[PDB]
Amino acid sequence: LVHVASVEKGRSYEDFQKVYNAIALKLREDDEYDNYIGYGPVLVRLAWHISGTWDKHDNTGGSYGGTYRFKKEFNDPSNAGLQNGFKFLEPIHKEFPWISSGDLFSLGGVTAVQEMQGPKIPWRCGRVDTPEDTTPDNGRLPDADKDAGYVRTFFQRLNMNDREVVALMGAHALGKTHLKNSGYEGGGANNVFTNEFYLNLLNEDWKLEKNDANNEQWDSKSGYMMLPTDYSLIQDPKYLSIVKEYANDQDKFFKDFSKAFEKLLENGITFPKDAPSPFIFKTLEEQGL
Ligand code: HEM
Repeated sequence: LVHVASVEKGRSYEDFQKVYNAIALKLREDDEYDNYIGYGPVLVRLAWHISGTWDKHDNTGGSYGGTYRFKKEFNDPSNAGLQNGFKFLEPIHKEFPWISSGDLFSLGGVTAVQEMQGPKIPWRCGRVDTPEDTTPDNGRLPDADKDAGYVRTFFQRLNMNDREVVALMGAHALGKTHLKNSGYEGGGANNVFTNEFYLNLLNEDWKLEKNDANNEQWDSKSGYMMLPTDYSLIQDPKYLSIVKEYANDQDKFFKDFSKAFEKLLENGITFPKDAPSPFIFKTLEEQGL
């Protein structure tokens, strides 16, 4: 399968900056969501889940087709809770009906990262909605109750290496788990993008406990939690080295996350040689808005 990026007709940087701005303004406005976390984290998770269905072997899944809009994918047990992100984006899509679904979902993630003070993430337009029969089956997103070997193997399907995996997982500085969604009991949440996932891993006194859904998770007295797959990053010696690197270099983490997240959001897409360069959107703050 080949998915060729096709620019929404006549659109350019300014059009997409307007969409970015609408998302960013709504992120600022709707501040009460999820006990005042806001919609930032769920939008990042949405962008990842619509991308993380990709399979490098046959180019099925991925962000291109915007298939999360279809019931099979929308109702994936792995996507429980993301409906909130979709509902957030609905009025945005209504205001800008010309943007494709894949472009909107991925741009939501970029906007959220940047507005939460994370790194700039270059972003490319041109995802094109594909039909319902192109929706990937459930079961392509990762389990959280597994070890480092599982994580490593899983991410090979997305063409991610050890550094890319550890960098991407840094997004777990954001938001929280919700028992009703995933069977994991949320701890201290955050809506500012930093390298504190790695600092928490290395510095907290972690205890392996069972939550009210009878699943194991790692908890600290300070009120933080880690999934078994999160904690696996300090159990595996190769992942541990990289965790230490990012814990000690905020800029390096930002740069590596930016590259890995763009790659994740672009997997499966063929960009014509004369396609526009990636866009780097200004934050509301940078615009004085
Ligand atoms: C082994 C890989 C991963 C596993 C097993 C995993 C699992 C989970 C689980 C179980 C939750 C809780 C969902 C809920 O209860 O609402 C969660 C939340 C989240 N995940 Fe991951 N995740 C992984 C990788 C990633 C990646 C690569 C990203 C983005 C780069 C990401 C971004 C997020 C964000 C931002 C949240 C917070 C959502 C919210 O607060 O509503 N995760 N993850």
